[PDB]
Amino acid sequence: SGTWWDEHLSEENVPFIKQLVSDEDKAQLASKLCPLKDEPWPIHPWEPGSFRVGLIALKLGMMPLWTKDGQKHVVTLLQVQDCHVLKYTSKENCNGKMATLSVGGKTVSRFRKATSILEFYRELGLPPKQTVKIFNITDNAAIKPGTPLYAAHFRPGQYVDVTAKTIGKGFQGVMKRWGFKGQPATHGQTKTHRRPGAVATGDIGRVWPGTKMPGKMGNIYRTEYGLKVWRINTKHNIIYVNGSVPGHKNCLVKVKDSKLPAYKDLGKNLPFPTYFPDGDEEELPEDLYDENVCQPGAPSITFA
Amino acid sequence: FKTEKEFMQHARKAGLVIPPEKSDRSIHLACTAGIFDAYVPPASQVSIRRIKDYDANFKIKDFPEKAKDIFIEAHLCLNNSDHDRLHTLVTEHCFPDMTWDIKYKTVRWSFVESLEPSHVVQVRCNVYGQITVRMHTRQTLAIYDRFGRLMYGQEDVPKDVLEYVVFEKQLPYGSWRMHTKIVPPWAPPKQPILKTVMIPGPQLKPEEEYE
Amino acid sequence: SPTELTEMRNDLFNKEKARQLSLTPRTEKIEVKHVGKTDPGTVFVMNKNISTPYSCAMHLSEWYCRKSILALVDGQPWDMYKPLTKSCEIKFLTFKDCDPGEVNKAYWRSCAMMMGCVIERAFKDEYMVNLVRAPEVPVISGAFCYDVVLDSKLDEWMPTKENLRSFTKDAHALIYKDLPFETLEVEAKVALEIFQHSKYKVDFIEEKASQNPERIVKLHRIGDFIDVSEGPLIPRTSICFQYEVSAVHNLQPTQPSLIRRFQGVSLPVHLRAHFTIWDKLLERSRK
Amino acid sequence: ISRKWEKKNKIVYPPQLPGEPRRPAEIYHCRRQIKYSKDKMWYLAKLIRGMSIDQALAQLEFNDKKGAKIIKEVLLEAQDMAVRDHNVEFRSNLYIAESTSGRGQCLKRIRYHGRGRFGIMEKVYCHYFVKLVEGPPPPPEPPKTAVAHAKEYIQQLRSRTIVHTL
Amino acid sequence: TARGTPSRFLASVLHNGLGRYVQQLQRLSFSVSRDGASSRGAREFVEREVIDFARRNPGVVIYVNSRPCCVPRVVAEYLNGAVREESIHCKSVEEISTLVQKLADQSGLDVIRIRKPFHTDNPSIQGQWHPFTNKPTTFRGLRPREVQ
Amino acid sequence: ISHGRVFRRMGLGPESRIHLLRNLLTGLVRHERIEAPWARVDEMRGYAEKLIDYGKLGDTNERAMRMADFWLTEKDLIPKLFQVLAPRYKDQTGGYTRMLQIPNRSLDRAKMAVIEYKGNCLPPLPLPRRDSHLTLLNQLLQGLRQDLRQSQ
Amino acid sequence: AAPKNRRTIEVNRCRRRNPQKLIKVKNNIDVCPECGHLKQKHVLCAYCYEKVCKETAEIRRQIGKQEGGPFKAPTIETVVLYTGETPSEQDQGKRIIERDRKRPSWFT
RNA sequence: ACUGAACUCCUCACACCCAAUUGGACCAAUCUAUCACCCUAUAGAAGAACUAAUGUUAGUAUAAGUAACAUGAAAACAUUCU
Ligand SMILES: [Mg+2]
Ligand SMILES: [Mg+2]
Ligand SMILES: [Mg+2]
Ligand SMILES: [Mg+2]
Ligand SMILES: [Mg+2]
Ligand SMILES: [Mg+2]
Ligand SMILES: [Mg+2]
Ligand SMILES: [Mg+2]
Ligand SMILES: [Mg+2]
Ligand SMILES: [Mg+2]
Ligand SMILES: [Mg+2]
Ligand SMILES: [Mg+2]
Ligand SMILES: [Mg+2]
Ligand SMILES: [Mg+2]
Ligand SMILES: [Zn+2]
Repeated sequence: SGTWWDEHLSEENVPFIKQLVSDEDKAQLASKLCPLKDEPWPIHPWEPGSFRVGLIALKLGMMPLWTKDGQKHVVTLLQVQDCHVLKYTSKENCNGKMATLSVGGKTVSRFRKATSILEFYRELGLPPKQTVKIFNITDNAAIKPGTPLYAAHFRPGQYVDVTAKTIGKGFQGVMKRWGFKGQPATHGQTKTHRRPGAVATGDIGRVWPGTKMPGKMGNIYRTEYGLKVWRINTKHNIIYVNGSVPGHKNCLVKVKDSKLPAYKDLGKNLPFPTYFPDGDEEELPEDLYDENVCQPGAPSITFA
Repeated sequence: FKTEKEFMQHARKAGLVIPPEKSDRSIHLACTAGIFDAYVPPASQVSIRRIKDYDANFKIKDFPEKAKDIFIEAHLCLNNSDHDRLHTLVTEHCFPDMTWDIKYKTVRWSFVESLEPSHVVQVRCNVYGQITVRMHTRQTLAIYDRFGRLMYGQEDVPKDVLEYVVFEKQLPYGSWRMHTKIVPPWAPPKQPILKTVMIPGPQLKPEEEYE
Repeated sequence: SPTELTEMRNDLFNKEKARQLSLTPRTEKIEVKHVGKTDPGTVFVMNKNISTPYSCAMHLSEWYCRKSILALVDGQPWDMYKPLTKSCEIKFLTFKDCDPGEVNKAYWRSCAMMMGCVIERAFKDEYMVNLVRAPEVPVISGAFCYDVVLDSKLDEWMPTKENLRSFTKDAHALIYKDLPFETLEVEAKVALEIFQHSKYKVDFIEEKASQNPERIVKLHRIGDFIDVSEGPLIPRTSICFQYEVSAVHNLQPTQPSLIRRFQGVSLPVHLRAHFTIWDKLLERSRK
Repeated sequence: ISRKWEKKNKIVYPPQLPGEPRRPAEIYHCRRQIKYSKDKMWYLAKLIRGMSIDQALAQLEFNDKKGAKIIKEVLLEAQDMAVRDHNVEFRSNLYIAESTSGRGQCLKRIRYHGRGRFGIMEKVYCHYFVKLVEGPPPPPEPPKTAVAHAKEYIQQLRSRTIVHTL
Repeated sequence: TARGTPSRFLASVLHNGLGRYVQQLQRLSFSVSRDGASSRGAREFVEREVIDFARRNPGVVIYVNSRPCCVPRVVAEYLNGAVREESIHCKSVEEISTLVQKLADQSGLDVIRIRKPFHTDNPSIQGQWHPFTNKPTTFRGLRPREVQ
Repeated sequence: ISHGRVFRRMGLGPESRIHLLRNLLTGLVRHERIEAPWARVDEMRGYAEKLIDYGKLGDTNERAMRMADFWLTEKDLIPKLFQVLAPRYKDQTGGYTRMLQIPNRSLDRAKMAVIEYKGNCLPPLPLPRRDSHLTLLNQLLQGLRQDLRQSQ
Repeated sequence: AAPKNRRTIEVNRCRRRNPQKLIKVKNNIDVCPECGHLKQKHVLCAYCYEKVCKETAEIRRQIGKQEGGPFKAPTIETVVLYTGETPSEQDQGKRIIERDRKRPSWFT
């Protein structure tokens, strides 16, 4: 007999358990906000070739943004909701070319996770997270498991790779999926308008692997490359990434620095392990901006 | 169907006009529907002449020893199911009342010696002579399943039974046979069975409630 | 040795269990009526001192064998595996009833008795373990309690977190056996024969015998282990699903010997709790 | 036609010795000519084929198929027979040992197709046979553990001989 | 074929040649019709050569039944309980005299496929090959790439 | 792809899905308890609670009278709407109906349902009660509540 | 397109007997506390609903008598009173359907 | 140098690997003659042998539980509504 958390509770115990575990939801998240007052792992300076952590952000939506050229840029809002560092594996255990942190974001009801997952977040002292992504990392960038990561981990002017599952379009035909031309409408054309034509030739008595056929479109992990961060918003933890991010609204994406070779040395002036707001040295404003973006509140621009 | 009225009321309503036809041959019975005068256990010498008028060689003194050999040989034929041997010792009012419930199960009835000699109690009478004889004997029982597991009575312990077995004789070729067995209302209850029984209550429709 | 104390006590329990069956008057038939909202006015024509309320539940369905836990024989709580005595009226009591009062208490004593079977057989043979009683503490208090007295070697002894996990792994091993609670109503004179080697349990037998206008005391047995109790119990040990010996508390007024109380918390298979609700019933069971 | 399943309830075993464990009851029951197909009945007969009779009546009260309403009429008449005729004391102490479905005598009608052609439509009938054995149901076979796979592999190595020689 | 039919190993009954040779027939049983052309040779076998046969091996006890049968049978029963019932239907006298001497010479084991044409029970005298025959031992038991 | 499409398509068009809910809602105002297929009940259930909001706009509102004139195909239920049902729920701001599951229809094995207007004169449905408060899991959680009330 | 060969019963058994086509065992089934008949979770009891559906069928048969023909839905709230019951203070100005039987244990 | 056939030798036994065609030795079952009598013998006879004709007829498969088929709604099953 399968059970759930709500089955054998009375109507006096249902709103009591709801307010209790949502108090321990906000107790465990508020006891992590000062990671430097704990014992942090040592803070190393940036070196050429070091790679640092990324983020996990909820895609909020898009809004236009203007530069001082007077050119409209579309900009996707990525809010960092309760993102933490969950665990650290060295390169000896990973058997890859780099070491890995594990990062989780957007807290989730504890009543709906497996028992083996609920103990991994009990030894860590956090509520469970929805997506758990794994970032390759060097030995310099290694934060203690359990520290939060904020949106000021990124800075404006920095280029960014964003990975999420695309919008699932179900079983789509071969015209929507692969952009096939189909058949003409009139002049006969009895039962062909949206059908794939020939699949293979006659001599090969089979269909090659990797042949474009009808199937389930979308719902796979895609990554966009080289997305500029136009501004950040330190109060609501918003990243303002240039352009369109894969995935629907309110999906969790995977934000990290760009792997593009043109943007490989551009981590010299970035906060290297992550942004620590316990550091307090030159505390950041409400909004950080790139130099080209017209801030709302600036006067109307003029090209004299 | 359930009754003979409910058949004719359905044969009328279906249109089944079944003709009650006349035949020359009738069902030639050899028993009665039970007992003539129901003896009630706690002068009938007219009925011993009306038995002697057709038989003309019959002694009322000899008959309780004849009544035992009718009773004992009828109950030993239950241990083997010799139905051709029950049909000469047991009338067809008594044969379905001692064989239908015991089909597909084995019985190991055995007679040990009696306590009191049998003696005739009453005699009553296309005419059927009828003799009730009292039996105070000592018997064992062991009734089993299809599967051979014991369901009633232990095999070794002999019990004490008080019996009033009404006998009957058709009066040209029939003999004295068992007809029925009087069970008085003041009799002690029988031996309790080995298993426990559930008895369901009323099977309730959702509109009907339990009062 | 507690090897020879187990073989000695169970033979006298079996001698008394065989003695009660020997007084049975050759399957005398009793007639009990089922009182309840469900399935009303059915009777069970049953044997006298062989039939149990589990045999009454076996006639109706499997649903009354699995879900039902106690038995309200004539408005009095009875075990499901305790033999009936006379013509009466039975209800069957479930954990999910509207008023599971006696069902909660009968489950509360049973995990106390299941705890005491773990305590005697966890210490190695050179250590002396002695059971006192099971205090009738309420369910609201958050843990069932069992007072034990250990040897003088273990006076400054307090178990770690890994010791209580070895207590629970022996308490789930008792659940995996699916052992039935062999109940038997014994007089006070035989009870002092079985519990002669334990002075703390002698005086507890004296409490229940004079509480009772006759000399009858409830005895129970899980498997090869006998214990006194105050009332009814559970049918089996498979009813306990979640189980944890939470904590050990040494009571404060102990001048002659440590009256060392054990704490545990448990829930049935019927009333399972989620991992996060159960973990909060563990930090409250440590008091 | 054959009706051998009806006659299996008339086998009378010899009365048992006390130095022998108690024989469980067997109750063979069937319904013939059910207007339902013999291989749509197999999914309902495979479902209940090891279950106890109270769990079988539970999983058939809530199946949407037509034959589940018919098997539940068969299993209820065979449970009423076991306390009446075949001497089982507990209704709940039964389990389904065999639950199969044969085909029945089927009728033939004419299905008209789109032209002068046609087809021969067969009105399907079926049987449903059950056997209840008195007792608790046996536990389902667990998957053989990694210990039991390792024993069979080592017993297969231990059994091999030098082949095609002395 | 051999994958259809059972098979066995070449054996004897009770080590039939080690101490003494025990004749393995116990009985022969002839059903022979008195009037019938199918047992014409079987009547001449009983008349001529069953008395010469029953003296050549006094361990076989022979029963001539002589009942009205259409097919005359010979039912050879052996010492290990096996029964080989064969027919002598319309056989000449020289063909039953070899059919019966074939029944005397053989043992009661089945005439299924014999796997090996031999049976050694101590096949090895110098010790059967294992991988550590014909392999020299290193000093101190040192396996390769082991320093100490 | 029907992301975000909240309306079931029924009937034989978008017109006939309104005429199907209209006869289902006219029967709900008249009888106050209706059996129907489960997809046709919970599609009606938005219209069954948006209608009582239009009866609480008042009798004399012409925008509310036109909506009750459409959505009630028997014109005797428009007095029952503005003078019985909308006065009955004038305290609460929502949740006028309760939708349950019935065992499936015996004809075609369809997932069935019952809506009813809350607080009617009809016999009560066998509602799914929560677990009682005196059960073992609820008493162990009641002991934890009273302790944590003493943390202040 | 027609089959090029005949599918055998070895191939047919592995298609029509794997657990994708087999009937799944359901675990919803509880016992109704009110009647003891067995119901599912998330579904009302079949027995206890037919209690209501045959008690509502009698009440609606008497509502149809007090109205008389169609289009007689009153603007007055309704109250069902069984035998030996008096209309209370809140039933003043309410339509009363006088039923014949006793007030059941589940009606209140 | 070894491997390597149905060649050749070896132990035993031999009428026992071609199409069409041709020669020969046997024979299942049936009926008849006479025997036989748990199923046969010698002969006489003939509707005298079926892994194959898009063979004929009957049964049952496969494709297949597939293609296809059906009942406007609520209800007091009086009625009303679309
Ligand atoms: Mg086009
Ligand atoms: Mg077209
Ligand atoms: Mg065309
Ligand atoms: Mg067909
Ligand atoms: Mg449709
Ligand atoms: Mg060679
Ligand atoms: Mg040759
Ligand atoms: Mg011939
Ligand atoms: Mg021919
Ligand atoms: Mg043929
Ligand atoms: Mg052919
Ligand atoms: Mg098929
Ligand atoms: Mg297909
Ligand atoms: Mg279709
Ligand atoms: Zn119910």
